Amino acid sequence: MFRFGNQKAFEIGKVNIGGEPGDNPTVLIGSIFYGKHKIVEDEKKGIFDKEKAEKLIKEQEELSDKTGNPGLVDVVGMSEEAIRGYMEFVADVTDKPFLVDSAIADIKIAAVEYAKEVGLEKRIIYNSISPESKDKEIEALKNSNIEAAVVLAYTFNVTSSKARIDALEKVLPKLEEAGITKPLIDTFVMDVPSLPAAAKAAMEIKKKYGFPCGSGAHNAIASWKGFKNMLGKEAEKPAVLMANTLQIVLGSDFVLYGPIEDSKLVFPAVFTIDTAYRY
Amino acid sequence: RFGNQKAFEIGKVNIGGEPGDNPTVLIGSIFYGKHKIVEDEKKGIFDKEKAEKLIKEQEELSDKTGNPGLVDVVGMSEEAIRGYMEFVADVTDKPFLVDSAIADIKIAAVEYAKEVGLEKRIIYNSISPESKDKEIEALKNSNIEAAVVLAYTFNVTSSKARIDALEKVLPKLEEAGITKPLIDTFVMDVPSLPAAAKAAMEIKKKYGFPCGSGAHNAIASWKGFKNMLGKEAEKPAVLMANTLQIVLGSDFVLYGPIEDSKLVFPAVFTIDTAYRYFARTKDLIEI
Repeated sequence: MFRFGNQKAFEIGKVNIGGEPGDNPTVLIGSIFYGKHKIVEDEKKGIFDKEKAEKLIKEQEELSDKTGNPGLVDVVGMSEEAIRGYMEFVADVTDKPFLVDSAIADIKIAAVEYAKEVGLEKRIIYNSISPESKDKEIEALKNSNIEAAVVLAYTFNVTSSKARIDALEKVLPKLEEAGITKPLIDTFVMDVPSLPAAAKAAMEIKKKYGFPCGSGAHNAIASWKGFKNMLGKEAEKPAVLMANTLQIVLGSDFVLYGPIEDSKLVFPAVFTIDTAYRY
Repeated sequence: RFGNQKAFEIGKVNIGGEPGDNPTVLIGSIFYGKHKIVEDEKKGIFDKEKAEKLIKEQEELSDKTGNPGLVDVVGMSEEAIRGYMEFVADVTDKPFLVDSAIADIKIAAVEYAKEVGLEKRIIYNSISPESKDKEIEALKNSNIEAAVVLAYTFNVTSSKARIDALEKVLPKLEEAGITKPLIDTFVMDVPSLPAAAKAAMEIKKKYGFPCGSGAHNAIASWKGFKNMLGKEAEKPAVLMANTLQIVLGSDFVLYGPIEDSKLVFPAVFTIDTAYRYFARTKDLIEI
């Protein structure tokens, strides 16, 4: 049977992530307040439709309760002041752990500091730490009780799975320094050709370390030059769903699946794969 | 890639080959049971405009993605399937499948093909360990070369049982003169999805044959699924059941109703495109 052996299931805010195909439910992570999210009126100030945001979060949680696939929120911030208000809102709407997500180190550090101030540290998953992470990111985490982080196995060599393992091994001493004991490895999907390499890296990292592994490909379809021009906008939905679930067919542990609106697509799909492997 | 896979050419459409080399062939059913464009299934009366549109919409997707899009012509009577074949053959030059649960209806499709010269464009769907001798005789007395082989078995979680079913069919193929078999490794329910995929892997290794399946029935029959999640939720579930075997290296999908071409084609195009970058790599074989 499709089992790796000796896999780690980390418990983060009472949610289990990691394990074996079929046996341990895939964790699905939907992003909210992402770039150009239409529920956001002003991304700098972080002004948004709270009714619509709450509904999006609760709709993912309803699907999660039905399938048994844990559903978490990935909170994106484009400014320090925005992400503070987003964190306060999400923490008011749900008890689940959630990710704080920014490409900008200063915004993630501001999220860490806000978690310390209002009392969210052990509910926060830092998204992400990479080989390129700044020392001040590692210091901010070290001076916190945040235990969990996404490790981005970033590499220019997008078709190499070994380059992603190398990237992970560059981050591993940063995790020790920061006190991160529950890493979730984002095996890094940049484009369509990265899809098989990221999946292979997940299998090799699960074999070597047993960490929970996953990725997200909304990205890879959004970056696919000529795709939408040819096939149309609606065609991105099945393409994104496929790119998001290929790694689950190939044994990974979680999906950063992109816009939280897509929960109604990704939960039934992944529920099907998990069920197939379980039985 | 190893170099042992058979890529069959049927009606100038290529099906199969080394994993990642060539586009997945996508096969959508038309005039299936309770298809709403059919007014009378016994007489084969149907909305010709809507049927033509369904076929042409799949072919536009095929022309854009490079995935060959074929029609699976379902018949519920002998007279209906003759008229369906004549319509489909008039609307496209592509090969197409003739499909019925009833042996006599598939035999009538064979006889019609012989009558109007369609034998090189027809794929008989399907031959199984349970096929009647009259089916094998009809094929033997024809120039039809291609058939879907259904690796049918009561043991739905067993991949060895599907290989056994294929090997029961091999001498029927020789007697019928089927030189281009396409192996439907038989998805029954959701738990059979990995067994069918593993069977396809073993068959590709042992024989060179193109392999595939479809899963449309696996979701329809999931007790409690539609009750828990919506009716809409069947579509992403069906997409997965249709694509898991492509992720695991198969060659074609019998994806169900031709209406779903706009769901299956973008998804499979994405897998094929990703795997093309890894064609003939040790990496893809490991993955």
